[PDB]
Amino acid sequence: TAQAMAKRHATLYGDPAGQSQASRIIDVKPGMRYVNVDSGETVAFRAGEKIVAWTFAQMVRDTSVDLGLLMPDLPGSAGVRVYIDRSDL
Amino acid sequence: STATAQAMAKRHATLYGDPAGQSQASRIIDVKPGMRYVNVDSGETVAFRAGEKIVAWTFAQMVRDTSVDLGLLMPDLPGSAGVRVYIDRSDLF
Ligand SMILES: [Cl-]
Ligand SMILES: [Cl-]
Ligand SMILES: [Cl-]
Ligand SMILES: [Cl-]
Ligand SMILES: [Cl-]
Ligand SMILES: [Cl-]
Ligand SMILES: [Cl-]
Ligand SMILES: [Cl-]
Ligand SMILES: [Cl-]
Ligand SMILES: [Cl-]
Ligand SMILES: [Cu+2]
Ligand SMILES: [Cu+2]
Ligand SMILES: [Cu+2]
Ligand SMILES: [Mg+2]
Repeated sequence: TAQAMAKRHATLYGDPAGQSQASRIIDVKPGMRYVNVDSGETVAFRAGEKIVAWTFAQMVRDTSVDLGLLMPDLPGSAGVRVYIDRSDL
Repeated sequence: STATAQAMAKRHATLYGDPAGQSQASRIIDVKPGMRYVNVDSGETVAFRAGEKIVAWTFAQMVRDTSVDLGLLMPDLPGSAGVRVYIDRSDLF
């Protein structure tokens, strides 16, 4: 599937995480434009009662990705940009 | 004493950037009860919203990652105190 391809591309940016492990919850709202996350940060993203969390990978350069690539089932995710900061490692 | 503390808070905030207009901000962050931190870049201009009150800031260029309490930057934005802004290091160094 195209979903399998997308899942593979999303892996470049980290891995799904349990919600319990996030250090903050970001509410995904209409028109928010973007968020900023660090390499290694675990962030939960919430739309109503749905919550999906993610641990970002160690990026070799500052990069960005569409939240809808990482969490297509989260309402409102598509079009929100995630800027991920380069790893200090 | 409240007046003097207000004056030192403004000095402290000036170490972290400058007041900005909302028309130059690249995003508006809603400040909701319970919020603990947000991440901004050195140099980013961000507007912060509580209800329909919006206050914007341009973050300084920091030599290393640092944080500041948003309530010291914008004491008149209700709910700002206790939200910590994490400011990533500048690429200008
Ligand atoms: Cl948006
Ligand atoms: Cl953020
Ligand atoms: Cl859920
Ligand atoms: Cl990378
Ligand atoms: Cl970079
Ligand atoms: Cl998802
Ligand atoms: Cl926005
Ligand atoms: Cl640093
Ligand atoms: Cl502080
Ligand atoms: Cl203020
Ligand atoms: Cu590809
Ligand atoms: Cu950085
Ligand atoms: Cu100070
Ligand atoms: Mg950084």
